[PDB]
Amino acid sequence: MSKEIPTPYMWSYQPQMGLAAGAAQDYSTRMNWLSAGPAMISRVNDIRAHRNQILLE
Amino acid sequence: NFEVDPMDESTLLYVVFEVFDVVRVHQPHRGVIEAVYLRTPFSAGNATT
Amino acid sequence: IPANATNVPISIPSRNWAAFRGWSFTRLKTKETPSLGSGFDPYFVYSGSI
Amino acid sequence: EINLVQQSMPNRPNYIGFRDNFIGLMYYNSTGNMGVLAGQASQLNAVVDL
Amino acid sequence: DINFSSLAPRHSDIGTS
Repeated sequence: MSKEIPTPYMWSYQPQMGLAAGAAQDYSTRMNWLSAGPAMISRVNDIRAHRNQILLE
Repeated sequence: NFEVDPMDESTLLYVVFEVFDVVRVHQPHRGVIEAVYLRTPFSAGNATT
Repeated sequence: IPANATNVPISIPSRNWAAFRGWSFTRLKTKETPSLGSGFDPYFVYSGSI
Repeated sequence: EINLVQQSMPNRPNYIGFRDNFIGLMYYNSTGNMGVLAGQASQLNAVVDL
Repeated sequence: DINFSSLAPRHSDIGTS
C-alpha cells in the first residue's frame, strides 16, 4: 500500500458572497511525462516532498 | 519473414504487435478533465506518433 | 463568437494562478483558422495567410 | 458580327509559393502526429507536444 | 503577453577536470 504524498488541496477563493469553502488539488504541478528517466524522478519527487514541509509549517 | 500461399488477388498481411495502451483519466475539479496515454513498445514511431 | 454576436463570455474553472503573467487577445475568423489537434481539416477551404 | 464587340478583362493575379518560414510543413502541437527525439534504446520521448 | 526571453548570452585553456 502506497499513496506517496498527494498534491495539496487549496481552498477556493470565492468572491465575497458567502463563507469560504471547497478546495481542489493544484494546477501548477501537472506535467508531461514519458520523458524523464529515473535520475530526474528522484529530484522531482523530493522537490514535491520538500514543498509539503513548507506548507506544514 | 512470412511464407504465404500464392493468390491471384493483391492481399495484405495484417500483423498486430501486442502492447499496452493504458489511459489514466483524472477530473481534479468540476469541469476539468485530464487524460494521459502510455504505449511503451511503440513510442518512437510505428504508432503514428 | 457567433455571427453578429457582440459578446463572448469566458468562464475558467477555479484553479491556481501561481506564476501567472499577462493576457493577450485578438480576433480571428473561423474560415481562416484550422485546428492543430487534427491532422487534416476537411472544412478548411482557405489557403490565404493564416 | 456581334462577337466582334466582346471585351475581356485580365484574370486576377494569384501568387502561390510556400509559407513564411515553412509554417505548417511540419506537425507541431498534434498529439496524433507528435514528433520524437528520444534515446535510441530508451524509448522515452523527450519531445512532448501539447 | 507576447514577449518572454530569458535565454541570451551572459558570457590548455582549462582549470581542473
